[PDB]
Amino acid sequence: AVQKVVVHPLVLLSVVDHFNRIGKVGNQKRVVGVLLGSWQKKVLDVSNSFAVPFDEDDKDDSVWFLDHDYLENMYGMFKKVNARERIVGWYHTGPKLHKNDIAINELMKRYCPNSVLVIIDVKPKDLGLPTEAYISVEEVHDDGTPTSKTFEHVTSEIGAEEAEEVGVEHLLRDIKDTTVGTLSQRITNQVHGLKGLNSKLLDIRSYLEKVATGKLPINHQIIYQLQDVFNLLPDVSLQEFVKAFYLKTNDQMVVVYLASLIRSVVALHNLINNKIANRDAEKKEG
Amino acid sequence: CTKIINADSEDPKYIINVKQFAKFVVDLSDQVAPTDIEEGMRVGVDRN
Amino acid sequence: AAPMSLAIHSTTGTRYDLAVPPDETVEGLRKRLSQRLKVPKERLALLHKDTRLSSGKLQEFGVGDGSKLTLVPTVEAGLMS
Amino acid sequence: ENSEKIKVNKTLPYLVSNVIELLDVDPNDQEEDGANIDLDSQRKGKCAVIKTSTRQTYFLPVIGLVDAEKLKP
Amino acid sequence: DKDPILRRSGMYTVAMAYCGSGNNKAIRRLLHVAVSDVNDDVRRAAVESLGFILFRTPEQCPSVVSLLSESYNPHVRYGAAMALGICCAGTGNKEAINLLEPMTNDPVNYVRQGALIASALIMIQQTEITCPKVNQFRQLYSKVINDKHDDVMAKFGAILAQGILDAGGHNVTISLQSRTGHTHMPSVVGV
Amino acid sequence: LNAKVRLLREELQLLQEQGSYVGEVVRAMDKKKVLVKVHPEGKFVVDVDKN
Amino acid sequence: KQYEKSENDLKALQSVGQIVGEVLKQLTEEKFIVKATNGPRYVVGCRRQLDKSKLKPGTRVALDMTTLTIMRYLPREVDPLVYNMSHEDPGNVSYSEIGGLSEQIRELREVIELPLTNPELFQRVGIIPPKGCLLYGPPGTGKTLLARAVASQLDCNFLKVVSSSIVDKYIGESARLIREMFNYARDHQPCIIFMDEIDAIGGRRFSEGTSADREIQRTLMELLNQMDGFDTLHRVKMIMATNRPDTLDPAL
Amino acid sequence: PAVDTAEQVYISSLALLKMLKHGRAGVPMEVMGLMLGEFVDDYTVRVIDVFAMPQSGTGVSVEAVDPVFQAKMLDMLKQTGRPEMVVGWYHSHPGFGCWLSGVDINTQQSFEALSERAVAVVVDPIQSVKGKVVIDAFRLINANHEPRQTTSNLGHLNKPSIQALIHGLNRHYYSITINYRKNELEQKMLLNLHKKSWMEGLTLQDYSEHCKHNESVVKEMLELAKNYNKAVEEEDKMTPEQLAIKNVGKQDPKRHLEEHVDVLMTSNIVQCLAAMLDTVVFK
Amino acid sequence: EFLHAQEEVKRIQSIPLVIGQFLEAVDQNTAIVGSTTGSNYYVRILSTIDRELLKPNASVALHKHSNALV
Amino acid sequence: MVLESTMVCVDNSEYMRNGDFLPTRLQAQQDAVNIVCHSKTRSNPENNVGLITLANDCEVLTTLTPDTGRILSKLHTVQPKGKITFCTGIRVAHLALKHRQGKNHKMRIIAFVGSPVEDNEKDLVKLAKRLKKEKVNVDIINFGEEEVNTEKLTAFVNTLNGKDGTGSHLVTVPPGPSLADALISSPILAG
Ligand SMILES: Nc1ncnc2c1ncn2[C@@H]1O[C@H](COP(=O)(O)OP(=O)(O)O)[C@@H](O)[C@H]1O
Repeated sequence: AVQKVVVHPLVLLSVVDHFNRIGKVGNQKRVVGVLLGSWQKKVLDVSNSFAVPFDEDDKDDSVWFLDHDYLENMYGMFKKVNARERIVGWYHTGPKLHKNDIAINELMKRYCPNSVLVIIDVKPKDLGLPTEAYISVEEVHDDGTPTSKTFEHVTSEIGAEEAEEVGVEHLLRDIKDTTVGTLSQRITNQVHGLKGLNSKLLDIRSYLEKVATGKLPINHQIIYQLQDVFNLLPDVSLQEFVKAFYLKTNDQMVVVYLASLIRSVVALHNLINNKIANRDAEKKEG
Repeated sequence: CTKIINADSEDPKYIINVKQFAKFVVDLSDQVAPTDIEEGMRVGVDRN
Repeated sequence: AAPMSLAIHSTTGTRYDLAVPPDETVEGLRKRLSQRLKVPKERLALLHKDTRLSSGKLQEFGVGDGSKLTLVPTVEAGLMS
Repeated sequence: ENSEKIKVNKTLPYLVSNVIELLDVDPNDQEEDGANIDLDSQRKGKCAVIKTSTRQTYFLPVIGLVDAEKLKP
Repeated sequence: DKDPILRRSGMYTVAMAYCGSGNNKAIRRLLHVAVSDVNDDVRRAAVESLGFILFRTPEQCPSVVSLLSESYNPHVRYGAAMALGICCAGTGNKEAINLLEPMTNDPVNYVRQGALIASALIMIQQTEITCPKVNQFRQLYSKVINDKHDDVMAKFGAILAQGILDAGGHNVTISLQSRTGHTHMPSVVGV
Repeated sequence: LNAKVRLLREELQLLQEQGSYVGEVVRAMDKKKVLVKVHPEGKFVVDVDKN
Repeated sequence: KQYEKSENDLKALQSVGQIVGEVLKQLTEEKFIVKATNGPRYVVGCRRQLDKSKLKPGTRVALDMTTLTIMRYLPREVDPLVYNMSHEDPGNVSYSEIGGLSEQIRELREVIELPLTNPELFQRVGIIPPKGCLLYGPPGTGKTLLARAVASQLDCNFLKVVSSSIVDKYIGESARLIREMFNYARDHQPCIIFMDEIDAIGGRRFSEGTSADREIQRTLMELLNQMDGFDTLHRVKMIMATNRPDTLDPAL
Repeated sequence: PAVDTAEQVYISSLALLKMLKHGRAGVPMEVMGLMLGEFVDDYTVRVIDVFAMPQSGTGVSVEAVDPVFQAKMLDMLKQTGRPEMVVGWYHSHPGFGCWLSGVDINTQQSFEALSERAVAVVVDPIQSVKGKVVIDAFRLINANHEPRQTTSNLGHLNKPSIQALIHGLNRHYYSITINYRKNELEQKMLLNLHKKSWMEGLTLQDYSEHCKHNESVVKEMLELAKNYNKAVEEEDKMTPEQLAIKNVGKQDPKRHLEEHVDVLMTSNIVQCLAAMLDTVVFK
Repeated sequence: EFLHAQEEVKRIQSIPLVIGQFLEAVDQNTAIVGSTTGSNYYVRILSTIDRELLKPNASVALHKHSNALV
Repeated sequence: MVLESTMVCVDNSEYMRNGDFLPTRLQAQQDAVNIVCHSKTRSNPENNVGLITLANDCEVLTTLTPDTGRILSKLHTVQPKGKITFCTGIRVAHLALKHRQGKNHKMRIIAFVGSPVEDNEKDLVKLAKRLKKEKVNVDIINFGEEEVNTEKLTAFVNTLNGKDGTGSHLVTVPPGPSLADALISSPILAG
């Protein structure tokens, strides 16, 4: 179990550079490499990466090559440069999960049993994080019977040391709007969150359409999950809930009202001071 | 002004104690001959 | 004479190809490369099969005609020394 | 040439000092390559701390041109 | 676009499309880019374009570049100088020169250079009677060029300005628009 | 606001100029010089600017 | 070997010293306030691979000279004076050579030696062992001889000083010597301090006197408060020696 | 035979982050490394990627320890699609600004002899702050006149610093403009770093913590208003100069009231809007 | 841009600084600050510093050359 | 001398359990590929050789490398199991040699097949035409002798070097017990 995985901006930018270099080389649609890092008691720390030659057969998802010898050599050289970093997992730039993923992970699982897979999309058509992390686990079914290995999603985020923060903030002079005040807490959310929720619901709806129209089979764990989802949705017509909501909105209003009174008094004071200063300047001038 | 404290080896090498500045191990410029300098006599040295 | 025609690749890409006598010593190659490049011979360091050519004759190291030699200069930074 | 460089680096003016203590220090833990210093780590012998005549104490990671055990506080 | 140079091409396109029409919307766009962009060359190209739009009403260019000359960004200052230069070409306005005077001693050098060239463009051919400040500016050119404590870019600007002030003998002016009023396309292209 | 930003943007060079000592004047004297104790150092006979 | 020494010297020539100073506080994760020994206080950084848990407010640290980057921690300083106080050589007198003292040597060992091996007895009876004992008697009787025997035979460390060699001209330096000596003892437990001729600085504190008298009395107040002050002394023992016990401060 | 003044060295985003991180790692030391790239035209010298190097030295000098690493790493990187070869070297001056010293000049001179248009890049990690990064690219002036020719103002826009001049700028070496040009995908990910998940946008706060925070700030505003009263009564019985010192070491009620009012009002507005937006969205 | 400049001047606050005391403020933007070396000075006060924290005889960090109160 | 990057295709199927060809045919193949790798190393110093065992599906046991000690060390611990998959084996071997460390090397393959193949012949010729279009040189050894002939196998080797390609071989070995190394003389010693 991993409670959290933190990637570093350098890793993201390095993967983007890798994809650019291969695509410039062309005739590819995905890239694969490694991820270096350490552990902090279940709070992973990915900090660096390098490439690993790889190729695949698009038509059939059972042919692939991954020069593990390159991986061992590069691990030697990197470990020579920085000892504190040891292999942590592997990454690839395909949009969404592929079928080979379990095969590669079982290959990778030799270098680090607790290997986490981090997908880094390089063309985000969405409003959300650029990475997804996945950990391979055995899944036992109540009816699905055979025990395979499926990826379980684990929380991921982006983190940076002071040097990386300085560099990124320097490069981010292409657009910048801080307005930490209400503008940010209303653009970074509300709108953003509603857009993301809508996109997720639309994906669920597309799958439901596909199942209903016969294009797919039925999965029972999904149906149970969706039933639980629909059972969670709260009801907003209970007198108790309305009462509570109004009570809290009222408290919030009294506080904002006090704030506005304060602000009005201060602005009036500023006007008075400016008027007095103007009058004094005129009298002295006259 | 510096106060010589010791004259070690036959080779000129002089430990002087500049008052309230520092304590060094310096040599003789060409003007003074080795016989002129003894232990314990105030001597003048340059600033470089 | 039977000059040994080698290759001298630089880490920068340029190629200072040159041919030397069979009995040349790594010191001699370093010295000729220094004359060509106008840099001190100490700053240079030749490479072969990921194995520096510390000193001595070229042959017993195995360096032969049509060989690959990487020329790698030193890198130094500091206020002094 | 070694002796010539040595002699030129021994310009006569010295700033006399008294040895304050002759520490024995060893490396703490491994030091990452790319960034490693021979003073903080990578030193096994003894080390000296000296008080120059200018009321300034200094730590000499490499003792210098004299054997350490000869020196005493 | 994301490439800065293509954005600069865009400002130049706005400049050449609305040449002399005073289209308020083109002005809105250029000013918004001047105050809002992140690259500096695009800012300078934007302030400069304003000159091409508003040259039929030279009374209006100072009104919209006076505040922009006194700007923290040096490239915006140079843009305001050259915009005044193109907009008030061959007119010798007192206001344009009033703005161009204080900033001919701007700490940044290329600002001084643009200021000198803009003055030479504005006050072409004028005599002592027509503008009281012509002699001051000739003396300023001479002092700047002879001096040695001053930057090289400033010297370049002063030399070109001396060339401009008395061009083609002393019997040629710069008129973006023909005497009838048509836009003189070679003049726009040249400037 | 423009003035404030300009001042902040220059303030990096203004803050790299040296400082000035604080001395206690002992007695004005002579043409225009003064005798100033510069704690902790000794006294001086310094010049006085025009202003 | 000549060339090895030559190359060792040439490599050694290119290396610089680190200013030694004391860390006074850790502001942020990479900010330390360091008081260089000369006195100027700096705010300085810290090398990335260094156990920042060992830089408490008081650790001695070696600062690089250009950037003043903290670079190494060191154990507390041991002044050369204390190095000499701690490396004397009482010949090899054994308890045999001391003649005619049997009761006295028993008492001395009871005070200083027994609590250093057999504390369980003192825990069973329920008492804290005594700290220090004065040896007073007519000249030539055996005081210093006993102290030398105790130093050589016993196994704990020793510190030997003459109270007439603590005193120093600059104001507030003798007291600092005493304080730093007792700190050293507090470090290398167990240890025995043998103040010889404590009458050189242990003298009744007069109401009326002169400047030097007052300075020595300040030294004596420091000693008194080091013996039994705010900080319990624990496991360092003391012995004095005087031919004039009468001329001693009652508080001592 | 020009080296125009419009020549620039194009540093990618990845190269910059690598340099900066490596430099901050060895804060007291002059850590150094190599940089790979291409020579496109007489006006562009593009630096694509960098790689740290095995090294050892003291705070006063640093030097390489193995070239095997250099050749081997070039071969490995070339295997997976980055054939570019070296264009110069970089190192870090931690707090000394950006300039070249004698030893620096010697190594750079060897590199330049190897390839004519080689560059030296110097970073100053500790001097770099969140926004701006202290950095510059150099090259060596020979003993010959003017080192370079001019056909634009692109050279003269930087006003070289006093320290760099003191240490040899424009006398033994000359600077080159640095460009941080970026492609589309780099731009798209650099904007995507600071973006939180979508759920965080629609999460309320523990309402009890909300109320505690509100009551705490209002209980502070009480005393701030009292001090505001006690302070407005002055400003008439206070000399026009004396006021400029009235606020040094003494709280000022007005500014603190402004700050607290902004905080309270933003926080409460955001919480209210989230509560209403949720109240509608989920059934 | 003002927030940006504020975050850019903060390079003057580089790590190797010199401690000192703030003795008295003489007008704004200047103050007599007593260095730990033992010599008083007449220096410039950085714009960003919150003046509420410049209490008399309050510990402060100065630039190594300019001695400006940072 | 011709820089040529091969990739051996030792097999370890359950049909190696048999001793028809010296003990434990796997042993015969082991000795054969060992001598072959030594031969390649003596062919050209820059030449490399690889091992892609044809197990159930595949596992590249050692990517291209001029040094052979790793090849032979990985060659043991190859206790056979399962059945072979020829198509997947060739496809993986091709993908692997596309990525030569030195792109000047000429791609090639050498195969040690001693099992029955279960795959329609048409797809075999399809993989053959693809390999040909990609300029690949196989050298099939019909070891093991399940068919000791065309096991749907001749067409592949004719197509790959079709039109007198003289680049692909089919050196069939009979079941007579005698280490193939003595048998194979052309594909190994001199094509
Ligand atoms: N009991 C004793 N046994 C042997 N020698 C003694 C004895 N008492 C004194 N001495 C002699 O006196 C000297 C020691 O002087 P000591 O008694 O230790 O100091 P103090 O001068 O304070 O009496 C030695 O030379 C020693 O031979």
